[PDB]
Amino acid sequence: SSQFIFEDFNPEVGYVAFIGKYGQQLNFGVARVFFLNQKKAKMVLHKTAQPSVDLTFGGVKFTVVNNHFPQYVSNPVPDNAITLHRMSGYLARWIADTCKASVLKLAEASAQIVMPLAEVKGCTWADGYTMYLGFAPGAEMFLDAFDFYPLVIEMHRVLKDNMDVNFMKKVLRQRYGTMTAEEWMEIKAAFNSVGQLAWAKSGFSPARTFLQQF
Amino acid sequence: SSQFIFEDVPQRNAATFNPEVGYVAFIGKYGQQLNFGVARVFFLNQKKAKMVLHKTAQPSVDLTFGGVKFTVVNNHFPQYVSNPVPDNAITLHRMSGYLARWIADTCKASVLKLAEASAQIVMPLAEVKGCTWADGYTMYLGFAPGAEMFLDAFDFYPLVIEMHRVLKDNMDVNFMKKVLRQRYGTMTAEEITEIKAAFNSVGQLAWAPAARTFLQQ
Amino acid sequence: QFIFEDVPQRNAATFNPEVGYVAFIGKYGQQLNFGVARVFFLNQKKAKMVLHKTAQPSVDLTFGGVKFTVVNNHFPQYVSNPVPDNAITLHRMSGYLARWIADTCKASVLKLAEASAQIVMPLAEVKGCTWADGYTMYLGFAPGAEMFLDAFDFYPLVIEMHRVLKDNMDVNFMKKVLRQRYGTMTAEEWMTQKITEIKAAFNSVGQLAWAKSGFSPAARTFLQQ
Amino acid sequence: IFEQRNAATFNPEVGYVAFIGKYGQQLNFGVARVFFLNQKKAKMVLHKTAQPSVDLTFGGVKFTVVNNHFPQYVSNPVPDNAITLHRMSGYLARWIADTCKASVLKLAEASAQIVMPLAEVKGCTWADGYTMYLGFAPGAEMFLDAFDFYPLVIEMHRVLKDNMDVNFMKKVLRQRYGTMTAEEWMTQKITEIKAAFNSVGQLAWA
Repeated sequence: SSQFIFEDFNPEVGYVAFIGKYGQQLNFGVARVFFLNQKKAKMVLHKTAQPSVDLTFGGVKFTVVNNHFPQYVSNPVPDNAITLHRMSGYLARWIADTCKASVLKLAEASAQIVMPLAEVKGCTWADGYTMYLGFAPGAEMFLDAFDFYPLVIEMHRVLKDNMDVNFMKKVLRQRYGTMTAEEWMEIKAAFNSVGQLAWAKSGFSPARTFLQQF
Repeated sequence: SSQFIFEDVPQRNAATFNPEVGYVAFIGKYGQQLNFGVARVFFLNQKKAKMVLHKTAQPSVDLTFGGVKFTVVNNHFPQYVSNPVPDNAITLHRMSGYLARWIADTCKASVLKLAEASAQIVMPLAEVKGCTWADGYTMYLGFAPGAEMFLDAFDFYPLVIEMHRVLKDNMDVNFMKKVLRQRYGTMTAEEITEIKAAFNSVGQLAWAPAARTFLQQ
Repeated sequence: QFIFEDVPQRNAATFNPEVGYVAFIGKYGQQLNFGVARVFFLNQKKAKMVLHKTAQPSVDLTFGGVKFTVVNNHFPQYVSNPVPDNAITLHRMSGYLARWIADTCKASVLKLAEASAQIVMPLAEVKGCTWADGYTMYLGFAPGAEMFLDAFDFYPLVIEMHRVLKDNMDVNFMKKVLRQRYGTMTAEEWMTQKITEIKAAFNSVGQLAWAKSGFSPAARTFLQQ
Repeated sequence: IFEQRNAATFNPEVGYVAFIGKYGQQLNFGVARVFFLNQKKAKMVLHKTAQPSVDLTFGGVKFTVVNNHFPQYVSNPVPDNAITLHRMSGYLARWIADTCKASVLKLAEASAQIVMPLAEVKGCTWADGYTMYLGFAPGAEMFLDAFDFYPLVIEMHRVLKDNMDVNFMKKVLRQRYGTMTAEEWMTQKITEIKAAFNSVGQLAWA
């Protein structure tokens, strides 16, 4: 008894616009801010009333289309649009794009930024990049750029704790180079990488501690 | 079958139409402000612009692509296919040539800016035999007409990618005499570093039963 | 003597009933009658020609008194032009009028008679179709009918599933046909209820012989057909 | 009268010059007010002044005004960053609308002082929101995104309700939106007719 609502542009299309606005005027540091201020940044976005708030994350002003107002919870979100969620993944890609092969640039990003959702689950850069980034909301948008990692991470949310199908339905329509990932059945490094981060174990990061937890 | 004409052997003017003729476009004239946007429209309409000039009895015409305005020497209007073309000039083939380079070089530096090409830029003569963006910016931009004039900075992908066209699906086997003339920057060849190594690497592409069962008999 | 194209699949006009919706109750249906219909399909070919020549990307055509704003993507300069989803191409106009006829003469047999009397589809006579076969086949011949295979029970499909193996037409001119729904996810890939009545339209157009219509028992003991 | 566009975006390029750095520090409802009202006899004045580039004062501060009313100088070049009366209006509109966005107090001021004469004729007024009222401003058609597509649908009823030269419409049916592009079909439903369907709720001339 809920009851209706709802069901049925490339995720990499929206991405480009940023190279003309916010792209050229951006930095390797400001990301730390974001990933460490999004959850409270989302709280305020649900109280007020101005349909298209513009958020600041480091003197950097994003025209962030507002979503979590009960009024317009269900809207037609534009392709140019840059909602909190969408906006999060693009940072995850930008820094993913910079941390490909370039060992020089890689450590700089690893040292300065932290998406909490990764470390709380216990992963860290010490095991990859992509594995780590695939925790950021909006990472499910680029499973072709995060190898298939952010998809199965949500399994480990249904697995380790529990997550509904609704918090998985959106990720299960996403695409790796279109075609392939949205098919479900070529097991593209997915079923072998469900066993390569659950090996990192869940967030017991904070021993000789016997009381049932390991 | 539009032109730009030889004679019998090169001749010539520019022994190597490059660091002096590939900067007329590049950086220099027009090059001040051009975007992939401009590139996009040019490649998507090269066919149609090649169609129009052919009906134009004007020796040198002007073409506008997503804003920017190029003066192109019309060498496909029957009559004009012969007249001497300045190295200064920017016959459409040259333009696409220089245009292909502009993306090819500017991508080399930053990998995030090239993904914008991986979105905005489309090559029909490339993607129709199934080259796609996934298969490398060298190979995709390879089917962009004019690429021939750079086998070196482009990386030997214009000769090898055209060596299978007629060499599999016919063509007059003469067109290839245009490729057979280019260099690698004096002097790596002369016509290996790959070639055939790219053959069976570009041979992994397929021209294309999805729908139905063919002539259901 | 042409072809013309739209590209590609994920297109916004995947909703033929939408862009059909508008043609009538929307604009022109409010006025449409078998008159303007008979007058259209008759002079369809002419218009395709007139269009191919005139210097305007959109042109106002009149048929049996009706009116239309048609988008000219025939003039070879305007061929790859974008047609707005609710803009009526001469092809589309032809697909809709056919559906129109299909709809109104569906159920009302009083109407199916009158349609038969007034409406000639020159893309069917030359095959020896005629009404008695059924509107769901006879109007299925019309340009544009492939948009709505459902409406014509796959009949527009089999024309190029037959005038290739009973004459000569390109496989390039069939990705045109294939790509249109019928009832959503089910039957979008030639499937679902023994290939969704694969059969009763398959040979019907081959059983209705290609026909070489015209003169009759005109015999030539002269080596002929 | 001034005059795809032709290389000239009316936001970060010439909009940002219209505020902050040029004039954007000597500006307030004071000035804004005095301008929006008495444009008729600034249009019926530069119609005569043979000068190409006149300086007009509006509540004190002076602005380099570029004249394309007056027969002869009606189709010259108009340097880009050049700020004609019609432009000035547009940028000012965008400026006020922006000042009274979120700020509810600033909202209350602007309503008291500023009066848009084109808006009132047809029984608009602030009681119908700053995107409608200020929407009437000349040049607002440069910020369809910021004035909720009203400039568009305002100009549409003029053609419908009274019968204005339809040709005029051309300019509006150009920029469309802020980002891109001029697709009338994407976001032209609840929003578009909003001003044609939902907006005539307030009827025109009384």
